[PDB]
Order: sequence, then C-alpha cells, then structure tokens
Amino acid sequence: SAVPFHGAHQAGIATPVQDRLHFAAFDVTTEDRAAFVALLKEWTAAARRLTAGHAVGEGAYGGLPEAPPDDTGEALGLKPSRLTLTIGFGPSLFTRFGLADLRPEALADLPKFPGDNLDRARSGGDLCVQACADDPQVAVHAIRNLARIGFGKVVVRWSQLGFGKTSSTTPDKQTPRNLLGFKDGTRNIAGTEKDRLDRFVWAAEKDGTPWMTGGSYLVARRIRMHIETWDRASLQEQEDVFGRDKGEGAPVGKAKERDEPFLKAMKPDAHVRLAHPDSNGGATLLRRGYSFTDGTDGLGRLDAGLFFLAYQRDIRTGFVPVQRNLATDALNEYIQHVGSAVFAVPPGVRDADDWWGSTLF
Amino acid sequence: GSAVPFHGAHQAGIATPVQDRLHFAAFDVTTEDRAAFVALLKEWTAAARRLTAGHAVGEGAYGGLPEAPPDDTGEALGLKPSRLTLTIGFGPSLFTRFGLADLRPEALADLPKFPGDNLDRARSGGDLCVQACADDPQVAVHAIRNLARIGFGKVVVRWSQLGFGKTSSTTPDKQTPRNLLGFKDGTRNIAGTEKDRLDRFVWAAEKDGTPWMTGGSYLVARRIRMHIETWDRASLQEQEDVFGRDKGEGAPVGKAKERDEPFLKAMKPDAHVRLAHPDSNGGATLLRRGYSFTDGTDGLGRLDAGLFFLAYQRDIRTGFVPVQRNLATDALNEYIQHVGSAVFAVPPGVRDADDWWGSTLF
Ligand code: HEM
Ligand code: HEM
Repeated sequence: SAVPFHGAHQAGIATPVQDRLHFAAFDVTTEDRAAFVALLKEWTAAARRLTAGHAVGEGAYGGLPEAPPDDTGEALGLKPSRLTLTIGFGPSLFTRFGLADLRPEALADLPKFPGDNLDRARSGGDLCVQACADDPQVAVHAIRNLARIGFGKVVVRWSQLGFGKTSSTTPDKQTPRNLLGFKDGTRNIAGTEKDRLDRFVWAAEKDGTPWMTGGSYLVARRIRMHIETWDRASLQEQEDVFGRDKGEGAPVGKAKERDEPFLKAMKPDAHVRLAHPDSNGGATLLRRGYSFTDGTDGLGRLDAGLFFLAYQRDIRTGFVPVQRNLATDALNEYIQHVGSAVFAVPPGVRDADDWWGSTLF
Repeated sequence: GSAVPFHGAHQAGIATPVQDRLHFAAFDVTTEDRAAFVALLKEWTAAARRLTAGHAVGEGAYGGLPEAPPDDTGEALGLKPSRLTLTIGFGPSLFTRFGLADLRPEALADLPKFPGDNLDRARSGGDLCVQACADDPQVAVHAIRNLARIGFGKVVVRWSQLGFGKTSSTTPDKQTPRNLLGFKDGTRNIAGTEKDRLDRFVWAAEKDGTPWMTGGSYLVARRIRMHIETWDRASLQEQEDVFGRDKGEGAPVGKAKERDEPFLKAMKPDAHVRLAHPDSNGGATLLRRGYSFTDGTDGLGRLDAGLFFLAYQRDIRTGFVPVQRNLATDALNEYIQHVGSAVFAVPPGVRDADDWWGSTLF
C-alpha cells in the first residue's frame, strides 16, 4: 500500500507501475540559489509526509483558525496508494545559480525529428515532479500542495494526467492495452532485472558526472493519436503497423504474446521491428508511460494519446537512436508528437537528513 | 468490478452508487432523417447492452474479416465491466427536429441567466448527452469512443468532460468523498435506497403532464471553475464559515459528527449549506452526482481545477432553479465561476431486451 521513499535511487522508476499519473513541469522564478535550496528541503520534507499518506506541515485542520491550513485537505481519509514522487532537473535549470558547468553531457538536447509538431507551452521546463499513485486524487493532491509550497519560487508550466490499468479489477502481470487496442509493454525493462537496470537505466560514476551517480535521464513526449483515422483502418493494417496481432499480441508467425519476435517476418517499417534493440545497435529503454484522454478538440475529435516516458542511462544512446530509427515507422500515419521535455533525475534521498538535489547543490 | 444491470423502469447511472470516474459527452445531431435517428438509437442500445456487460460491441474486436475494421476498437479487451453505466439524455434543441416540438416537456425548462455566469457557448448546450460512469477510466472512454464511432454521420460530439474522481454520494453508508476545496461533498444527498424520496424529488410521474417521461428524470450540468489560488490563501476559519461545516469531520458547525443534522441558525447567513438546504428553499431537494476535473494549467503558472456539477430532479423549475436562485448571496461565489451549462431530459429505463432508448418518445 506504500512504497519506501528513501533509497539509493529515487522511487517511481524501477518500482511497480501504479495506476495513475500526474506529471507536472515547473519553471523557476527566483535567482537566489539559497532560496532555491531552501525550497528543495521543504519539498523533500513534504514528500516524506505525502508518500506515507500524511498531511504536509501541521495538517489540513486543527491549527490556528486565523491561518490557512498547511495542507489543502483533499486527500484526508485516503491511503498512500503507492504514491511515489520523482523529481528531475531540465537543461534550462543549469543556466541559473551558476550551474552551467555541472550540466551532464548525457542530458542532451533532443534533435528535431521528422513530423514533430511541438507545442512550446507544453514542452520543456526547469524541473519536473512525476507523481504516480493508484488513486488519481492522491497524485493531484501531491502536485497541488508542492506547487502551493513553492509559490513565489516556482510556477507550474504544464501538467498532464494519465492512467494505466485499474488494479482493483485487472491482474498484475496481465499486459495493459494502449488506446489503439494493442498490448503495450511486452518487451520492456522490468524493475526486477537489476543487471539490465545497471547497464541501461542508472547513471554510473564513470559515465562522467559524479553528482548523477544513481540517477537517470528522462524523456517525456506527449504523443497524440489520430483515433478516428486509426479506427477506420482494417484489422490487417493495424496488425501490420505493429508486427503483432491485436487479440493475443504475438509477434507475427508466433502464437503467444511473450514469444520472442522474428523480425524478418514483420514488414520493414513495422513499429516493433524498428524499435527492437537488434535494429538499434542494442539500445534498450525502460518505458514507463501512461495513456491520456483530455477531452475533445474543436472538431469533435478525441484528444487522446500516449504520454510517453522513457528512462535511460544516457539520452544519446537510448531515446535518440531509437526515435531516429522511427523516421519511417508505419505508425507515423496515426500519431503526432506535440510536446517534449528532457530531465536529469538525481540519485535517491538516502535517509531522513538527505534532500532532493543534495549531490548537485 | 461487477456489472450494474442495464434494464429497469429507470436508467442506471442516477440512483446507482456513484462510480469512481466520469466521461460525459454531449452530441449534436446531423441528420434530418427521423428513421435514421431511430435506427441509431436501437443500435446504440444494442451496444450499451454489450458494453455494460463487459462484452465487445458488434462482432468483437478481432478475428473478423482481415480487410475490414474491427467492430469494437479493442482497448477494453480483458477488462471487467467495472460498474459501467450509460445514461442518455435529450437536450431542448433536439425537439426542434423530427417534428418533436409538441413533445418537449414543460419540466425541461431553459435556465435563466444567473449573476456571475460566464458560460462558454462551445462547452454548453447539446442535442443529447451520454453520461458514462465506471470505476476504470479506460472502460468509460472505450464506451464513448464506440458510441460516437457508431453514430458517425448522424451525430457529432459537441463537447465532452472527463471527471477524474467523484464529489458525490448516493450511498451514505460509505465514506463521503472530498472535492478539491478539501471538504466532504455528498453528506446530505438522496440515497439510492430512499425509494420514497426518489419518487418525490427525482423521478417524473405520469401526472406531471409529459407521459413519455414517466420514470425518467431531468439533468442540469454546470461546469464550475474553482479559484484555488484565492481559496488556498484563505484562513481555516474563513473556509469553514463559507460552508457551515468544519473541514476535518465535516460536521455542521457546533456539532460533533458529519451526519448530525445541521442547525441552520448557528451558521453564517451567507453560508453555502444554510442557503442550499431544503428548509431554506421550500423543501426543494436535489440528487447531486458531480465529479472533480483538472484540465492542465491556466497558462498563468497555476493548476486549473474545478467541479463538473450534475443534479437530477423531477422538475428543473422546482429543483435546480429555486436553489441556485437562493445561492445569489452564497459566500462560495467568491471562489467559483460557472463556465458551462446544459439541461437534458433523461428518459425512462430500457424495460427489456426488446426495448430501446427513447422508444417512449419515438
Ligand atoms: C503512441 C505512441 C506509441 C505506441 C502506441 C507504441 C506502441 C507499442 C507497442 C504496442 C509495442 C509492442 C508491445 C511492447 O513490446 O511494448 C511497442 C514496442 C516498443 N516500442 Fe512503442 N509505441 C509508441 C511510441 C514509441 C516510441 C516514441 C518509442 C521510442 C522512441 C517506442 C519504443 C518501443 C520499444 C523500444 C518497444 C520494444 C520493442 C521490442 O524490443 O520488442 N515506442 N510499442
Ligand atoms: C464547486 C461548487 C460547489 C461546491 C464545492 C459545493 C460544496 C458543498 C459542500 C462541501 C456541501 C456540504 C456537504 C453535503 O451535504 O454535500 C454541500 C452541500 C450542498 N450543496 Fe453544494 N457545492 C457546490 C455547488 C453547488 C450548487 C451549484 C448547488 C445547487 C445549485 C449545490 C447544492 C448543495 C446542496 C443542496 C447541498 C446540501 C445541503 C443540505 O441539504 O444540507 N452546491 N455543497
């Protein structure tokens, strides 16, 4: 029901994937390094409370009547719900507080990719907080209260709600389906594979940025799906686009979802074939994204898609090569990248005295 | 994860226990062929029978002809019914069509303008609506998506609203949820077991003068923005004065327990509960069934939160209108703004496998 907050790594990367997501990007408004360090310590104290299911500060009620309550109160009577709070620092943060020479080389700017249609306002950000939990209100309350605590030093730049499976009704190692109706996550780095996480996910001391040892690098892409066009495509077009069948999720020619794929039996521009590590020099990613549906746009169409989150040991050898290989993906006909951001996710909060960002500041 | 029965004298999704998620869509009709519209209603009813049972619409989500698109879009495959209910309603603008003018019920009243109204005409009105409620948001989305897909060429989605968590209760034996202002919402509502109060305050009767609406109800939807920056800097005493209940327990001011009966004279004259209470409105009672929403930021560095307010009643003129008129002096008005609005006539239930949505009207 809870997930430990302290560790060598931040939680919410290799830890079990929770049902809901509230992702927020923040911009920093203060120039004062001391004030910003004060805020990181305040935020860490609040995150310790929130992840244990407690209110922030001195609570949501029962304080001085003439003061505003420390906690906004909308999670009172809810459970921790496996809440994890993961912080990351964007490249623009390092233009402040004199940190320019501390930006990791692995925190690379993404190239412009064919077909990008990025909304500037839903892109970038000086920092992020990824809030995952099984209850969406627990996640929202966390973001709402961190934003309130930081008011005057940070503002919210953009915010995204997402959902995965619903655990109260769905088995745990049954693969979720994305909004195109296909199982999503079959060949992924699992949190149980410690050695694959060391090789592909966690930054190492010898990688070149000591303060990032134990951290990771995060790519966020807001990917709209053209739902109504996808839904008019034949069953065979849909399966050809991925290289797996829709019902079982088996690679073409195989019989079970987890059968290892034979890439030559797939069409040359099938998504699985272009994404597979064998097609990308061994490049492998930890995907931890969530579906979204925000409503409908001005033309009656469903504003829905995949809020893609990938964690990797180096942006230049993870996301960049694989996304480059998707230049000709048959899936490109039905999707559009409309928001993008990169963040360096620092190492974990080691104990009760530690704080978010201690190794950098 | 169980299923809620689709057939009844009444539509599910009203007195039913309030499910965790909402996907609400309003549609405009784009055909003049009444026969075509009736056929759509029968097809939509057939699909709802499958969807509310956890089955794929039509001939399933795969295994049909390779060269044809699948009947069901497939993203609910392997999911339980998750208490999905589908509730259809007819907007006033619908009755200008198919020669239905003389059949518009008196109780489907247009709302007057209220002080502070800032209504977005794009996210208001609508020829008809479908309320999809479930405990799994994927289940609810899949139902709206497939209904719209089936109605391509005859209806188009006008606007939709997703509610990520409920702010209402029809089951007073369970915990009352909190809205984004941090107060319990739903304590003094009408419970799905109070058969007498539902007949008296929610369901339309034959006598009421519109025979095809017997067993139906009338829905008011109001999209309400919350000024959370303003609210979050108010003192605790300020927040509690605004409502008339304390924040921690949610009890009426001066009393100990959430469910103790309010004593209205102990509340400020402009307290929300005081002005909304039936006793202050000649007995007017509503069934509240709303949900919270957040739709990103406001572009000004803040979260964009609010409440999608839904009320069911036997007659809009004796339910929502008198109570909302009494809210003109509400202390809560300082922290909220109504930015969308729509009313619908909710027809009676689909009586059996041979019945269909709107059959008593068509
Ligand atoms: C809306 C956008 C996308 C959708 C719907 C989608 C869907 C899928 C599906 C259904 C699979 C097969 C099941 C699985 O192994 O997970 C898959 C595999 C994969 N996808 Fe995507 N994907 C999307 C975008 C991306 C992007 C942007 C990347 C990387 C830049 C990516 C990288 C991968 C990888 C690495 C695999 C595993 C391939 C393997 O090793 O077998 N996907 N994707
Ligand atoms: C964001 C907007 C609103 C919020 C946050 C809100 C909040 C609340 C709260 C906290 C309660 C006390 C607990 C309860 O009995 O449910 C309450 C009661 C009530 N509210 Fe509201 N409300 C809102 C809008 C409305 C509107 C628009 C109406 C009617 C037009 C309404 C009608 C009522 C009624 C009838 C009660 C029950 C009073 C009683 O009989 O004791 N509310 N509301």
